[PDB]
Amino acid sequence: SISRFGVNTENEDHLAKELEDLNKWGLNIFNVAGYSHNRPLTCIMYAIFQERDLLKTFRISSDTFITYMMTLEDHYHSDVAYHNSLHAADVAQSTHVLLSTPALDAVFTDLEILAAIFAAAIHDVDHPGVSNQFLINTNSELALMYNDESVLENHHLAVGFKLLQEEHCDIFMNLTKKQRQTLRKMVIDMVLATDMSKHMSLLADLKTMVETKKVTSSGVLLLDNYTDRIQVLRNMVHCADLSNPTKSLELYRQWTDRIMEEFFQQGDKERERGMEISPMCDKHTASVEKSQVGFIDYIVHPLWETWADLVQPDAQDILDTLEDNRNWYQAMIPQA
Ligand SMILES: CCn1ncc2c(NC3CCOCC3)c(-c3nc(CC(=O)N4CCCC4)c(Cc4ccccc4)o3)cnc21
Ligand SMILES: [As]
Ligand SMILES: [As]
Ligand SMILES: [As]
Ligand SMILES: [Mg+2]
Ligand SMILES: [Zn+2]
Repeated sequence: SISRFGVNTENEDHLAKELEDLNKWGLNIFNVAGYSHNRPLTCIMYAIFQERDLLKTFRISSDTFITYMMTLEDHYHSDVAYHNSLHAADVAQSTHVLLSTPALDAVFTDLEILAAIFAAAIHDVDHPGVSNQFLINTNSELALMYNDESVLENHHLAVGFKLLQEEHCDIFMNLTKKQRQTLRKMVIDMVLATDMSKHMSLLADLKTMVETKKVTSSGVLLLDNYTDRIQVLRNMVHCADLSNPTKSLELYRQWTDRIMEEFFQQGDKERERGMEISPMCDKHTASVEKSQVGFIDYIVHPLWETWADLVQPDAQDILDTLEDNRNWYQAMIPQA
């Protein structure tokens, strides 16, 4: 059991202290990064897998796990403001919390739980800090590889799975062939669903499933076939990716600042290229505060409201936090 990645003895204690909140929505991943010598994804993933006895269940060597995770973390760009390993850490930890919501208790197999957390870990790996549309419009190598379709998301999967090809890093070595086959299918499905161009349709289908839901007597959702299970899993990882506004205001505000740095930097590159400036990426005109109000009203609230419906009453405190945070950014807009 590794307990630090740095030279600071005070950090072993501070890290173990922060990790007492592993199973909680209120964990502070920024502090985890500070106390792990900037290894939030390696350390959180290590903590999650031990908490769930996944290294034991799936006969994954601690040594191989750490080596794979360090290397995956190293393929996130630390010079990208938002889509770096802290984001991946956050989404994996958020997914670990959502998997334990009481409504889904006993629903998922171990393989499925494993797929979901691994999918969260890999889901933005090697992100270059610009959008699919910027890659397509600049005729980039990635858009030429992937034929303009879910360019980044296909890339994130490719990198994640390609890193398992070296024996020293193959954390899934002791799964069976069929297990590996099913996990791959599941992870591909979940990561491709994080493409925002698919959100409107994913929400429609999720609403449509909330409508016909069958909460069994003991309070647990009945999700009887693979199709229903993978559909909840894809929406869970999506919610987790879109969870920043549902966290304490102190955390949300730092997340907002990072995504706007990244977005504004894309705006600048576009200007440098004489391209049309994407309006939300334009630092000279766009309002951070309106963008968040807009993003919640149009995208985050409708999704979480629908998730809450599904897991009722598990998600009520998230919903209220969101509404508070929304109200907080509105009140920062100087006009009406
Ligand atoms: C800080 C809160 N937060 N977290 C994510 C996010 C966000 N976009 C993410 C982009 C990657 O995939 C998941 C969503 C945006 C955001 N994205 C867009 C456009 C979009 O969806 N893109 C761009 C590139 C990737 C997909 C906006 C602009 C916007 C649209 C509609 C209503 C209000 C604002 O804001 C704002 N706050 C975020
Ligand atoms: As750790
Ligand atoms: As390796
Ligand atoms: As933009
Ligand atoms: Mg992504
Ligand atoms: Zn993401």
